[PDB]
Amino acid sequence: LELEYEEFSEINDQLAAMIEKALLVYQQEQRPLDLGAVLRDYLAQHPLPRHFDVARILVDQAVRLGVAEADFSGLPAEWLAINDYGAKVQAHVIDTY
Amino acid sequence: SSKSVANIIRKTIQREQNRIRMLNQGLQAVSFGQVRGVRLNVNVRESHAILLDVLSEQQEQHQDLFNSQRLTFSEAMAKLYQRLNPQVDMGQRLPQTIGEELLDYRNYLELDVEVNRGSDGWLKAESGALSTGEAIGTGMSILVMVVQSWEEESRRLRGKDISPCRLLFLDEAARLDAKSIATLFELCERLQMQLIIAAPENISPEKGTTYKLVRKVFKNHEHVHVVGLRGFG
Amino acid sequence: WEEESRRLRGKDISPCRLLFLDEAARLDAKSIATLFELCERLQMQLIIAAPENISPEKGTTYKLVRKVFKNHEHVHVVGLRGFG
Amino acid sequence: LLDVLSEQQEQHQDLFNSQRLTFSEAMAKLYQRLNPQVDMGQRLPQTIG
Amino acid sequence: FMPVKLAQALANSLFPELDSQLRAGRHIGIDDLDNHAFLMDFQEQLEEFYARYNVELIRAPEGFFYLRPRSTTLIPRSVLSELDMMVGKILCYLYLSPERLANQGIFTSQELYEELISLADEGKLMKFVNQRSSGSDLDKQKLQEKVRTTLNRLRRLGMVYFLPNNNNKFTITEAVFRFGADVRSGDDPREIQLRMIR
Amino acid sequence: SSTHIEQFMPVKLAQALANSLFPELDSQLRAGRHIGIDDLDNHAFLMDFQEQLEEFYARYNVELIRAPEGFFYLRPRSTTLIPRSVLSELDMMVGKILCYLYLSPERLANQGIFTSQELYEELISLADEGKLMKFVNQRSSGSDLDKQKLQEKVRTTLNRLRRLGMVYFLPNNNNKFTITEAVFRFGADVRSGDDPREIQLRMIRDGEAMPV
Amino acid sequence: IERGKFRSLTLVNWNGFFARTFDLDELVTTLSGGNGAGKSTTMAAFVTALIPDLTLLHFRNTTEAGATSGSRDKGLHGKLRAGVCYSTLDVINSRHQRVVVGVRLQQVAGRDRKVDIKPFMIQGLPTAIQPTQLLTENVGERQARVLP
Amino acid sequence: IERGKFRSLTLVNWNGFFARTFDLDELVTTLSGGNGAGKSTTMAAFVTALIPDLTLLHFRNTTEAGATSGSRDKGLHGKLRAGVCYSTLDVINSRHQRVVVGVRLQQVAGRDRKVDIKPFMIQGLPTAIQPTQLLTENVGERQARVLPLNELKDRLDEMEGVQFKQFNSITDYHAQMFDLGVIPKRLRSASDRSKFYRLIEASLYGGISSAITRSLRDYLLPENSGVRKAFQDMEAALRENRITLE
Amino acid sequence: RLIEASLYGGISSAITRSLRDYLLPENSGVRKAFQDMEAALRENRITLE
Amino acid sequence: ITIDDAPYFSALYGPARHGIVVPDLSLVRPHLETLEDCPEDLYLIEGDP
Ligand SMILES: Nc1ncnc2c1ncn2[C@@H]1O[C@H](COP(=O)(O)OP(=O)(O)OP(=O)(O)O)[C@@H](O)[C@H]1O
Ligand SMILES: Nc1ncnc2c1ncn2[C@@H]1O[C@H](COP(=O)(O)OP(=O)(O)OP(=O)(O)O)[C@@H](O)[C@H]1O
Ligand SMILES: [Mg+2]
Ligand SMILES: [Mg+2]
Repeated sequence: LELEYEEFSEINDQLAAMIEKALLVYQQEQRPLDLGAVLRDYLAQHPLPRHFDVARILVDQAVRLGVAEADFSGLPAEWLAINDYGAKVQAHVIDTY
Repeated sequence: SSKSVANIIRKTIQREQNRIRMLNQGLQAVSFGQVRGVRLNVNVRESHAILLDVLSEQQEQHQDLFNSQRLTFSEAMAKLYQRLNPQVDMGQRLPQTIGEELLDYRNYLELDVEVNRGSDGWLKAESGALSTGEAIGTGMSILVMVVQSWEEESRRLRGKDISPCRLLFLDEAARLDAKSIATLFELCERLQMQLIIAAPENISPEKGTTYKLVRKVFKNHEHVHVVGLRGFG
Repeated sequence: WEEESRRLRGKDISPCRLLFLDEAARLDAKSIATLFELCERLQMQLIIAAPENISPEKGTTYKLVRKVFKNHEHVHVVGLRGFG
Repeated sequence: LLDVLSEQQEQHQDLFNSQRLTFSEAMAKLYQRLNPQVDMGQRLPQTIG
Repeated sequence: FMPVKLAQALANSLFPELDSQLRAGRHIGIDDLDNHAFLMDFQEQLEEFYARYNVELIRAPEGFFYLRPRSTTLIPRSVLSELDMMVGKILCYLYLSPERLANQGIFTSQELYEELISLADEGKLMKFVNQRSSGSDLDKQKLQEKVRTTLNRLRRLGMVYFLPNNNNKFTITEAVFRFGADVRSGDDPREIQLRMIR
Repeated sequence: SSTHIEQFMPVKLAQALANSLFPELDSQLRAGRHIGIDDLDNHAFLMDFQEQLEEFYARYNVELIRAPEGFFYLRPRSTTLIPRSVLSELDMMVGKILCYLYLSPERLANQGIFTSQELYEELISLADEGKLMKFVNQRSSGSDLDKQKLQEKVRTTLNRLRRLGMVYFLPNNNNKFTITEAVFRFGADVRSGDDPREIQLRMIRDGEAMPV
Repeated sequence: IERGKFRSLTLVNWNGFFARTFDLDELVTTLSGGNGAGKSTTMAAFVTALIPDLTLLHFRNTTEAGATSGSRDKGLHGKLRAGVCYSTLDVINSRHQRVVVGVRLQQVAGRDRKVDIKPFMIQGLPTAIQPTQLLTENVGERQARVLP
Repeated sequence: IERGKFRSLTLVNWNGFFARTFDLDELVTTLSGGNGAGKSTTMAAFVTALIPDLTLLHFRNTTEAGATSGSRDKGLHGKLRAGVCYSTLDVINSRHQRVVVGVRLQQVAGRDRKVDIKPFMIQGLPTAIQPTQLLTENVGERQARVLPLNELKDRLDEMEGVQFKQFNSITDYHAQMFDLGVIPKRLRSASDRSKFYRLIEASLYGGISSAITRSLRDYLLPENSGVRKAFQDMEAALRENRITLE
Repeated sequence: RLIEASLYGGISSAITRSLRDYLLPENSGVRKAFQDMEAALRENRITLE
Repeated sequence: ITIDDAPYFSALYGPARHGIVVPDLSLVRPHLETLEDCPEDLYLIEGDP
């Protein structure tokens, strides 16, 4: 028969837009950014099933802003908890912008 | 002499067939595209089956060739094997070596890999007759077969309270669809076997640990920024 | 090759241009953007394949699903569109 | 080698006092003439000449 | 340069002989222990070596090796007679299940002669010997002579191994499957082989 | 060191076998073709790696030989791995006549181009016509049908000699052809002014020629 | 000057496709679907219709890419069903001429898994004719048949 | 019961990684990043630490996955940096003993691209000390200093109960790894190493491996001595007599 | 070769190895002049041999 | 059996280590009188082999 069609959802693009707008301030003020605190504060704004995607996208946006000078110290970072049910994150603080 | 050798060979063959049959069951109902199962097909070569039967029951017809002290046992085995299937040729190699070949049980077995594809029955696994994902999945299946066999082999040389580690890789994992990845995760989990997979972000498996990589230039030198996530689910 | 045959060809024909790439999923978004701009600047047609829809906002796309059906096989094809 | 073959004795003998070009070298390429180390075969490659 | 393993392979003492045989069209089965092992070990390079001649080195699914020339073959080609394929398909039929109990792998010329006469149609038999022939003793004697001749040709191909004595009794090798029919899911070999022979 | 070509084969021999000319040449050589000076590519190739080829083919129990006239060919031994065959007496008659034609300065002005009719005329001028006719048919007595049959057999054998590389037809005309030096092998029984019997014995001992 | 373009690709009686027509895009066309859906098969049909030289065609897996294998089987035969098969391309020339190239494919009965190819070309076909309908006959109640 | 686990992977002074440690998951670890980020580099590090044999090690590109040896470059040299480099694994046995195994890597100077490799093993390390700390000195500069094997041996020997073993041959290294249950089979000989590497690299690139398929019985079936040694002993008297006669 | 290399993607071993043959086109004007010299060089080969 | 349990088992089974397992031990009772060619002390055990 004749060909049917199906459409995509843009929810994740919208999510990326909110996160990038919310995060732009850190660069502009060159404020030190800690992934642990930011993830813990930002996951509280969405329900549990969506946390994983939010974490991924937030990390994608955050890593573009500068580097963490501690990485050259030879000292590994710890696994910080960011919500209940037991999710963890590992990252040094971002200092060099 | 004679019958007892046949019995030890038969029991060794039987034990190998049974162990393979046990390994075989763990791979039932694995979904990889249109492939739905994998097997290791084990069979006995005819030219050796008849030899084994003759050595079992017609020994009085050939005892001259066995008790002749001018030649050794392995030579006797080689000469009997040439007496049967006379069309076989020998490549100017010592009969001693052919005898020792007949003494090794593995030479009696024929081995194949088969897959239960789609509407069809069991087919021999040929790379050219499969899609990409089906080929990758079948490869993983055979690899876990090998690992299980090797662990069973060595345990008689290891401490009673030691269980070796098991780990395998997969590069360019984006080539597999979600259903195939679910199947692969189920297999490795049931086999207590660790996995490390690389994908250019196209796949986001919820279970396990994830590492985000970004390469940059810093003080005129290449540097990799790394972030990690885990615990979801 | 197109420049070489400029002499033999009639003045008014420009030959068709087309290439393939299987397992496009091996390329990341930036790489595919580069590839698309290259091929469009050269009026080059492309046919690419990937398990997942790697190009949602460019060109046409088809989705294939295979169904086992009365002891044989049948492929169902449906199109995809950028926005809905 | 093209310069060696192109420019001939009578006029360019005054040019030939340079250390890089001489007549005998055309025959010296006889060594290279016999067999170059070509690898893949299609159509017909044969020799330096 | 040349790949190291290819140089090793063709340096082996067994190569000249095998080369000679293969060029002749002989088929290498599992019976020839050393030759078969040699091919198994160096297939990846021998295939490339013979591709330079526009000739294909094929390993049949049953296990035997043989060469197949292309249209642009560098090796002079030759072709079998109709009676040759008739006999070959007969031998493929005789590679049966009751064969094991009937003959223990060792046949005689008479088995094949009588099978050929019984199973084929008279018209193609006359076409084999000569169209002017009609059911006469001399024609049958000539057909016997031709059967022995083509059987020796097949022995050259390696299809059939004569037992080492002057009498004409032989055994059939697995490579005879090359004459065989196409096999489809669940089809009985006897039926399909007979269907082609008809 | 290990995994090094020299372990298994001389470098020059491997270099020769890897050349693009080898398969053609090999195929031809095995088929009995003689190689003269006119087919440059082949000839040159042969010259460059002579000893390696000789050594190679030796494996087969066959001699790669070089006649004084500069043409290469294969001579199998009694233990040869490759079959050996002999030419027919009519082929010899045409061969010795082609040899005399090559030498003849009287016809050198043709620049090597000869016609089947000229060959036939020379042959009948020298050999016993009516006795030679016995080979075409046992009842021949000079009839024209039998004379045409003889001419057609000559036409056929000459075509066989072309496959052996002993004569080359013109690109567009098949009634005319050119000779090559390979024909001198038909003079192997007389190139030395000695006792014919001893020469013949020497030749059969060397594997060059068989009786009938 | 306006460069020519490929309009569409048609498959008939392939493995999994009875009669399907893909409409190509001016710049990029993407095929998606789970493993074994049939994407690589579509690629193979296109290239076969472009260069029918059976000596060259060799469809290896994507894995084992670049290995000169001389495999026993070129991998084309299995992608075809019993009976007659087609693969055709519709092209718009720079002269704005519609031309339909293609090949008729058919399995060879016999132990060797061989294939037969016969190319063909059509010129001047009216713009209203679709290849899918041109290559089939409507027999029965919407149960079309393919025609040789 | 309680199968062992790989715990972490550490890179020091590799191309793009001055000092990095990955904490491996109990079931699945996923590496993710754009093209050229360095994923395959990490897997190269893992396998080279596992099988330090330069005859086998060959990191061909994923495209052209199945071709011949081809170039003389094995693709490893370019992944190192000037100076000293390390790759180490951290493992926990069923006994819960912490063992650290690794190799030291260095670019051999020359026209060609060659590498020098030396295995080592450490046992008894406290749970409080990480590999990166062992292998680097926190000098006043912005970036630490990687310390060679001499400094490392001196630093480790100072610890109480910690043993540092440095191997001269790959065979010894594999023997120790097997005894501690890090690998499923003890690699008797070079052939065993080759088969083990075949397994790993076939898993890495993916697909039905040609080599595994050819020699299926050689991989899946153990070799049994019982059938043989009886007849070697019974045969002995004849063998000696024949040799004496010759 | 071109289409197959595109299909499987990547640096095709065969393409790069013979890049001259694939990229550089052939010229008939060069041949027309070289015909005479080809005759001459052939003759020289003859003599040499 | 592993090397760790080997000494334990060897001590446990003592002289009977090299006996034969036979699940009935009454089927041997008729055969037994014939045993004139056997080790001076034969051990038999009943159980599933
Ligand atoms: N020669 C063949 N013989 C039999 N079945 C085949 C053959 N070639 C392909 N198939 C089957 O046809 C189906 C389609 O395979 P194909 O490779 O076209 O799929 P795909 O969607 O491109 O898959 P992938 O992305 O995993 O490569 C699969 O089931 C494959 O097993
Ligand atoms: N031997 C080498 N010599 C030089 N540069 C190299 C070498 N190996 C890798 N590189 C470079 O190192 C960087 C990382 O390469 P690598 O193969 O690890 O990437 P990747 O993240 O695995 O990429 P992808 O998944 O797309 O294959 C790339 O720039 C690559 O060019
Ligand atoms: Mg596919
Ligand atoms: Mg990579």
